[PDB]
Amino acid sequence: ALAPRQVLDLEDLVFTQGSHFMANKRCQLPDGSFRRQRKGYEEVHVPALKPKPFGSEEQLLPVEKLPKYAQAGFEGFKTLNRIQSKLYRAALETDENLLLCAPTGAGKTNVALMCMLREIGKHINMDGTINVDDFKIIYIAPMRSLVQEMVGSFGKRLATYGITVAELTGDHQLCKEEISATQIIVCTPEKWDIITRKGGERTYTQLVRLIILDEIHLLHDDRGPVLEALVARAIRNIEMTQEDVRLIGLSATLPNYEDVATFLRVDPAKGLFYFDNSFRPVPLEQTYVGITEKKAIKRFQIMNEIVYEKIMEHAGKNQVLVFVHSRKETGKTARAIRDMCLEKDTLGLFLREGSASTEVLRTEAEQCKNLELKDLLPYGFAIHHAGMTRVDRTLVEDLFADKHIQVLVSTATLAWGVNLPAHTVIIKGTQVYSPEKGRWTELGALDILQMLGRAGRPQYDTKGEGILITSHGELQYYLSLLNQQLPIESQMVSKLPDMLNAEIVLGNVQNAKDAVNWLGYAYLYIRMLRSPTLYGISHDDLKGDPLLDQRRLDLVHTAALMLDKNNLVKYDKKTGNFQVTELGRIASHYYITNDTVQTYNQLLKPTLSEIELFRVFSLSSEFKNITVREEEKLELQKLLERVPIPVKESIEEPSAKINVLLQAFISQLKLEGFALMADMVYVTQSAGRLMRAIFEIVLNRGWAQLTDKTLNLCKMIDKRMWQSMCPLRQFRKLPEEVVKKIEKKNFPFERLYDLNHNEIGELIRMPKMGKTIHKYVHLFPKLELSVHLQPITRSTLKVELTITPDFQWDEKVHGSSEAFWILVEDVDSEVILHHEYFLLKAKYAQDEHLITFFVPVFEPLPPQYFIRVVSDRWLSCETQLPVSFRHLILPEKYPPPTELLDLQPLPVSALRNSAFESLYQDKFPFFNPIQTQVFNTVYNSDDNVFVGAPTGSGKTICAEFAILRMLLQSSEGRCVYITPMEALAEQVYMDWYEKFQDRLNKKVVLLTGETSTDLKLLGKGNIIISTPEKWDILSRRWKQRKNVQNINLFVVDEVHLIGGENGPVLEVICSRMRYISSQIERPIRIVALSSSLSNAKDVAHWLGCSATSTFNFHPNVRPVPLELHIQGFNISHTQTRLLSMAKPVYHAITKHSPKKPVIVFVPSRKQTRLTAIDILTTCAADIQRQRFLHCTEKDLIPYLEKLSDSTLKETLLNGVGYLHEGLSPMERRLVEQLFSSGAIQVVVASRSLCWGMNVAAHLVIIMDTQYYNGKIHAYVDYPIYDVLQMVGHANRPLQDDEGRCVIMCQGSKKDFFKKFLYEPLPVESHLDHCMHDHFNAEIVTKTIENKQDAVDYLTWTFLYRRMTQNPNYYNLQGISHRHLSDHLSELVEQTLSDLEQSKCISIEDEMDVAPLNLGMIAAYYYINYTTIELFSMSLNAKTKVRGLIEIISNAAEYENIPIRHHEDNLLRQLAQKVPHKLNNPKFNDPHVKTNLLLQAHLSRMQLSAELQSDTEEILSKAIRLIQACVDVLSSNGWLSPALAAMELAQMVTQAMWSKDSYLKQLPHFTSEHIKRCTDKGVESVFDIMEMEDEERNALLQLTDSQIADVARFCNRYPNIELSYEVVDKDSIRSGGPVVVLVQLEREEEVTGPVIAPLFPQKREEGWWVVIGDAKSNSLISIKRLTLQQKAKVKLDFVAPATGAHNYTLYFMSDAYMGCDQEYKF
Amino acid sequence: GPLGSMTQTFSSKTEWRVRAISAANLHLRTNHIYVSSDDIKETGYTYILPKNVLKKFICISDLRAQIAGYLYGVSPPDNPQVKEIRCIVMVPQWGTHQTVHLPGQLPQHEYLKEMEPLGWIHTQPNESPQLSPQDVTTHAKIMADNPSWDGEKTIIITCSFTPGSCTLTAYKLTPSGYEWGRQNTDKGNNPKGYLPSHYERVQMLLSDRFLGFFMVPAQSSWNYNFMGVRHDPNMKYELQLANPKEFYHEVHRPSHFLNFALL
Ligand SMILES: Nc1ccc(S(N)(=O)=O)cc1
Ligand SMILES: Nc1ccc(S(N)(=O)=O)cc1
Repeated sequence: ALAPRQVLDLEDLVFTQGSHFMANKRCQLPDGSFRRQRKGYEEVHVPALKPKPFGSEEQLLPVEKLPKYAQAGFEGFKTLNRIQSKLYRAALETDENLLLCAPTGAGKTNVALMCMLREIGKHINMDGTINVDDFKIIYIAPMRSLVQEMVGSFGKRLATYGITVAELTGDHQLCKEEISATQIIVCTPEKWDIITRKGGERTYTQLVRLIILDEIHLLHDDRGPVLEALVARAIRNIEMTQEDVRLIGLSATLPNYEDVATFLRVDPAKGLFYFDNSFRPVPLEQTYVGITEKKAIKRFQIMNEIVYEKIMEHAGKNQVLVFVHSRKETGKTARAIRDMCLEKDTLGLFLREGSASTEVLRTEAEQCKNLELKDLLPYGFAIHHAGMTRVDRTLVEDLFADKHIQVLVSTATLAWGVNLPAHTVIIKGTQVYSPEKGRWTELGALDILQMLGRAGRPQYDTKGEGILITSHGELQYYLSLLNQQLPIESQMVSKLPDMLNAEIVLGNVQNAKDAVNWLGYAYLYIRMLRSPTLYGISHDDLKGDPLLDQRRLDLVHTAALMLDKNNLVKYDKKTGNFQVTELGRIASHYYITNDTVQTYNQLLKPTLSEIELFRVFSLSSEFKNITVREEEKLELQKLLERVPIPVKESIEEPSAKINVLLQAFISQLKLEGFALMADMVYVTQSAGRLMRAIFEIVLNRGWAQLTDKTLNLCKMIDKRMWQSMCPLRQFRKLPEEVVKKIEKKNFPFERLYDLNHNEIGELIRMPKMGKTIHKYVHLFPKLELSVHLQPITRSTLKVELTITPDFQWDEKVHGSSEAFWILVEDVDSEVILHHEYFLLKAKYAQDEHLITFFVPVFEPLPPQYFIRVVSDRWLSCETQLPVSFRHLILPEKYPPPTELLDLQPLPVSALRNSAFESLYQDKFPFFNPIQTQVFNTVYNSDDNVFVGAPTGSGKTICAEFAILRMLLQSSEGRCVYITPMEALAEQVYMDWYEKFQDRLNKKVVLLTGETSTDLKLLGKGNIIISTPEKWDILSRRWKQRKNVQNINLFVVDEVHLIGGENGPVLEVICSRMRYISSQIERPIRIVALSSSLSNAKDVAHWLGCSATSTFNFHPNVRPVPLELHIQGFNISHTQTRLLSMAKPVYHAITKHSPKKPVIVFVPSRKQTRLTAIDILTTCAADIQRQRFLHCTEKDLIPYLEKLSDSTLKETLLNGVGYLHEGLSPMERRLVEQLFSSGAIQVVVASRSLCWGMNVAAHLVIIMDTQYYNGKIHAYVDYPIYDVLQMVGHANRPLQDDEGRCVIMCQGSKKDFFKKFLYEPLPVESHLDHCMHDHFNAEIVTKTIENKQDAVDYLTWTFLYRRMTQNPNYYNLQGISHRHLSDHLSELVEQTLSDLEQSKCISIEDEMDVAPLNLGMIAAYYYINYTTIELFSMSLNAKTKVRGLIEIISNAAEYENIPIRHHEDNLLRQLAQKVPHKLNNPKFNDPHVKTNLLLQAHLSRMQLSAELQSDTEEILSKAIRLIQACVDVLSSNGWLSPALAAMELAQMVTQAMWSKDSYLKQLPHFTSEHIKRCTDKGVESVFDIMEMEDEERNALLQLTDSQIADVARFCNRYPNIELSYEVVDKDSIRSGGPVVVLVQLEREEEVTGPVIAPLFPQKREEGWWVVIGDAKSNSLISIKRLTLQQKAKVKLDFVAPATGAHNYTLYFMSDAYMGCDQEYKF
Repeated sequence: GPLGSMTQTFSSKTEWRVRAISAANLHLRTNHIYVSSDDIKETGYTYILPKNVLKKFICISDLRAQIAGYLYGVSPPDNPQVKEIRCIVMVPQWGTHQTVHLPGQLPQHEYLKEMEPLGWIHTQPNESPQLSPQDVTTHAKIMADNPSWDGEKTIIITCSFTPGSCTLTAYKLTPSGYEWGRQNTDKGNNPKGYLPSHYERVQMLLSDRFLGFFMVPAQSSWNYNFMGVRHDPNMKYELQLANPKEFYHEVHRPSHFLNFALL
């Protein structure tokens, strides 16, 4: 931002000639060159050079002296060539960026091979295998045909390594699948540019470690600025990542290579190699013919004459390869030459008489179907161009390599894509028609180099002969290019606006200073410094501006003002800032020039017909040089008055010709003008992505008609047909004659669906085509649709769309996915109320798919909406479902809130109790207005209470009032407090411990999830804090647990969460507490706390609160007033929308909370750091800097050095913290405490911590409202409950007069938030989707004994009340008592049916139900019945520990395990030697993540903080899954797997594999100590106890504290003597009772819970006594027990005979290894 | 006299393309819709036309060839003298500048059974003081064939293209006009027996208060003006709940696409 700038004229700086610009003024030819003269043309001959004799005496390096990993890439070679030998050390033994300049064909791509081999070597295990998923290599090649040849040869040289090499293709979604399996991507510059422009989520660009840039002299072409963009973006991104990327450039030998090397960051001393043109494999004797005739007729005569004479000097002696520059010209000149040979009786020199080649030619000509090839092949002449068959071209190539064709005329394609050298090459004219330039122009330098490179066959000739024929006034140019003297310049200025916009859209450039920095990496910059005169800079200008700071600022300023004039960028001229826009993003991502999107933005309207659509397209700036030539005007006219879309403009306008050319391309018309055909190819090559940009523009604006016409036109462009044609044409395998027979039959396509093969063949009048057409008809994509309409309010409607595929899949036709758009359109089909992408995967082609979305609705209701599902690629492939509202039942309008009454603020003295008042009187003097209004009811009555009010209303004090009241009534009274989140429960536990244990000396406990721990906790404590599931496991057994009945008070917090993802367990336990209260004739008081609810009255009725005790406050009554602002951002690409939020975040801080604390919620871990850094960046370039730090820099240095994240130290220094799941809890505490104290003013938090954050703020900003789910690979909306929790953080009652929140959201969400944050919230039950495990538990406990009981059960729920109030939501159609009865009956029926099929229950007389074994196991261990079913279906009488790990890791309890991190692939590759292995691997599946983290646990492998918390959650359920397996095995009598699962319980407890040292349990033992103890032979924990104390001290080699930890474990280790007696042993009697009484005695009484540090939960010792027999593997009896000092236990069995049997007895731990006992009897 | 010195060659200049460019711009007229209000008495019914289906009807029309929709609706809950138009049904049709050509079969669908037929609406190239004798004959013959068309309840709405806009006037038949239109076979401009007392204006208002909807044919589209052969006064057709494509949409003129492709 240096103000005295100036606006440049980019067009006047441009090198107009492109690759034809000649910067050098003088031209010097090799010694021995000479000119000859002839009439109207001069000749220059340049002799072949001699090879430079070896000066460095460097012998060729034998493949054997390479590093051995690299030798397989050189299989079948003896030694590298001279170039590769001089390059070997740099390529293979360093990572140094390189630039190799050598004449085309000297070995450069074998040098690139060596570089790729170095990269491959970096990833070679000890197994010899390669970590093929650990990296990517990009090979950038200028021409597509070259790309394909490189894919073939690189894949073939690297096959022996297991490396995939592949071409990057056009499809955007399904191809990235393969791109994940490709280690080497070969693509053009423009494709890598488009790929790294989109950026985004799930990018493999992070893996790229090596980029090869082949033919880097393209820098000089008009395409060159792509390479500049790529390299600048790559080097800046290396800096933004600190992850290196090797750059290799391969160049011809041309001047300025020292500057190219500067631009690649090549050290000249180490990475620059220049081989002059004497290193050409075959020496080149060059001939340049420059024609002076300016008359076109005479000039082309002269050209054919020079060609003929030159050919005659090689006829019979050498093959001649003539490059011409159109497709028709190959045949035209082959025929010219052949005719002049026959007119001069010379055709006999090419083929000798009687040659076998003459006959091979006659034969292949007669077999060939190319008429030109037929006419020419007998004479030894051939043609070769892209318009020929692959078999025809392969014929020509093989017959030319075979020395049969003696004259081959060809296009550039053959020179780039095929390998075929000829002794003689003739370039016939250097003129080419460029549609982009709209005119004739000189050939590109790359094309010339390549073509002349094809002269001289490498091992068959001793010299090539290149003959270039051109205009006389071009001789110097071509003489420079082929003799090392045409300097490489930068063409960047011509592309500066577009290129710059890409860096703005990517976030890499946010202002003009960034842009100046970015331009500092351009090759343009290096040339401007080295040669200012060429680039419009005077030498005085440079000496005054030595770094070209001002010049770059002026260029960036010019480009920015252009982009700003075209509405792609918002450019603040004062600050220099750049604001991205949606049009800018679409321009970058569809590779469209910035003028074109300005035109689109200016002309597109919702009312556009096809007519204006085609015109708008025809006006694109890609086509600005197209002209209507006089000689086209007749053919154009013939088409203009026949095209099916009318054209308003005269054919004198370029726009009318472009329009007609599109319409003819779609109708597949063959044109006649050559100008017309080449223009049509150019115009349609880009129509698809331009039209796909229109599509995205008009779809995201909601324009329904134009979205239809535009997607349609994309598909007609891609399929080359109109809508009006038989969609059967889209199966290429279907013969066209048949489809045209049918199109003539004219009947509607759809009726073919209702006929079988026979009636098909009848209607067609072709009978065999009957069955073939039937098959294709049912391969055509087709979806069936249905809706469940679910009213949310009277103006918001949830829709569940069910998509049922109705076609046969066939990977030949459909691939592996098929894509669709779901469009929800209003009454008039004018507005897209909602849209989304939908991908049908081959995996799921037969499954129904469910889509849910919200649409607005109004009163009077509109008649209908429409749901369209239309194929993204198939024409005529669509289904529309009318959604009528004639029977929509809306919920009643919601009531007025409870009046907030203006009471005098309630003093703490109201509690009339000094001990009670000591809780609050330090904090504040008065309760707030909500606490003050509900106090009398909470404190002075026992009425059930509902309090609804925003988060931050102080509702937890309202719960405290009821607890205090209870404490006065019952000195040992019990209150259970349920909150739905564990982090909430832990905060409440600390605060209520302090208030009620430390102060009031009651007992406060937090339930843990361990049932016996929790039963003792529930017994002794007066305040029991729990999450729902922990209370569910407990209170299911209420009939037998007096402490669950003798509950005085039941408080449930955040009860609005019944309507959210985990709401059913919360609804069930609340319904249960109501039902127990009605049973026990001594009611349990209930207090429900909620956010503001529109249907609060329904919750209160369900929980039995009267109207006078239902406080229904709405958001306007928050005691700290809330100012909420909702900013919509109209950007549909997530990464770009977050970028556009970046400065608004900073601006919101300075507007709404410039001095007071700020919390910024962001959607992911990565974004926290990025946004902290960006807030600091914006602060620095602002006038207020470091304004967020309030502690002095030196006060928090002790704080800082305690953290490991160094970026967190840096940003904390400048006043900005951040929080995410990946920080160690101490780091979180450090940051949270620096925030609470005021040291730092801003904290950037991850969304996923919004429930366990222990700090508050003046201002909360929510930066976007979506997050990426890696399991379903898509963005998910924040649950509204999370948003209300976030907004609730902007609330500080003791410090602020107000709270402020800004929600930044995608624009299509603004209305929804305004509806559901300003008004109270409607909540529904989703219990009808989660009934099975609760029904199962109730059948276990006999609360449900029949189906009638199951209906009566449902009447206690919130589900049942909401079915009356909102029937359409629960798929009811009326609220009558019999409707409700029928619906409940069917729900019950479906659920008991599922239970009974799963063998969890029984159904006798289709009426009575009863628990089965499996159902009791599911209920006891609180395990999903589907998990237990799967356990029964997977476990066998022979299953092992690997089987057990597989089985339990596939349980339903692990499907919701968090997914993202990709080191899972790394642990999976370490699973080559992970102890237990099974079969296939997936990387996305949560079950595989749990299996991996389990094997990581038994092998003590340290993981990410994130993966660590994941392992902890897995271990939170593993023990009960293992016990369920144990019960499943013992019920099936299988002994071996049961004991293996008891061992697996031991293993997961102590983190230990099957056979390790038991000494691995002892604290502070490493591998060496186990070796030492085994060496002395102790091997046992009891042996460590037996050692003499000093002897073991001398053995351990251990600290004193460490020896004491060993001792604490050895004292708590189980030391149990058992004694068993068989009662009545004397009388063995078959079939009768065998009572075995076993006693257990503990040498030293238990001194606490289990010692198992590596296990998260605190356990208690558990034992099983087994009596199974080993020979038969029959598990006979078993009894589970907890053991204190001493205990007795009974085992029941029924004898098999009076045969004096033999049994083994097992005493098995669930927690320790080594202490298991075996006896016999 | 130049047979040989001056030679020129005819180049096609087809008319449907000029009419297609013209019909692309019909949407401009929907922001300038006017209703005649010369009828004064309110003794007849009041007909309320929702603007949404009016505007769509205008947008799908042609400037020369007439199009027609069937009107269905009901009286508001407490006001039997008001007829709300709730649905416009588009049936396979073709037309000229003076008339429309419909099938003999009236709309038949489950969704219409709770509504009553209110007559029809049609576009017209020019505003006229009187109801056409083609229109009187069309309405009268429909009534003679379909007794559900009460002559005192069914109307003809005419939608005339006035410069920059659209004028709507509503009529009904009188008994005399019914009995004349029934027997009328000369459908020139002035047939024998035609009279101004054969029709009368009925009051008609445009509303934004509720929305109408469309029904269209289930298998074909409605426009047969490029296929007039395949249209037969006895053609039978079903209906679906969906919005009609516009006059020159590709599905109405598939031959223009296939025949250009053949060239
Ligand atoms: N964002 C980004 C990622 C990777 C690359 S790459 N393939 O050039 O190193 C460039 C930009
Ligand atoms: N023009 C526009 C583009 C995108 C969006 S949004 N809110 O879907 O991303 C809104 C308007």
